[PDB]
Amino acid sequence: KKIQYGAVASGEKQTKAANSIANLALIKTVLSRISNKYSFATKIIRVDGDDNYAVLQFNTEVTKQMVQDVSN
Amino acid sequence: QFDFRASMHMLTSNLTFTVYSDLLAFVSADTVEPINAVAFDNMRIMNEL
Repeated sequence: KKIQYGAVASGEKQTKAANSIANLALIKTVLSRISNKYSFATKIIRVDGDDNYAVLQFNTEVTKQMVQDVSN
Repeated sequence: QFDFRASMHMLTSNLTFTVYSDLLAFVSADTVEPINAVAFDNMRIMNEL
């Protein structure tokens, strides 16, 4: 079989850092959409291959409903 | 001896209030950018470089 796969995976000198870049751009782009409904200051972002995490701080104390709505 | 009328009273109260225990949860609070943070003397702190 031969399937069209014009995308990214491992097995290359470039894949790792470039995927990190793309995830960084992705999360920076997504995280400027939560801003339509919340006020926060992006304190830190980290991206490493098969995972990524971003921390963010609020004007007040956290509740369950903000977590739920942010998740949705 | 139980006198029904003389034993009767009228009790007063407030109508339909709501008691809020915590008091600062309604406050949302924020800090100026800590690089440009200033003290009592109107002179910046963390300025020497």
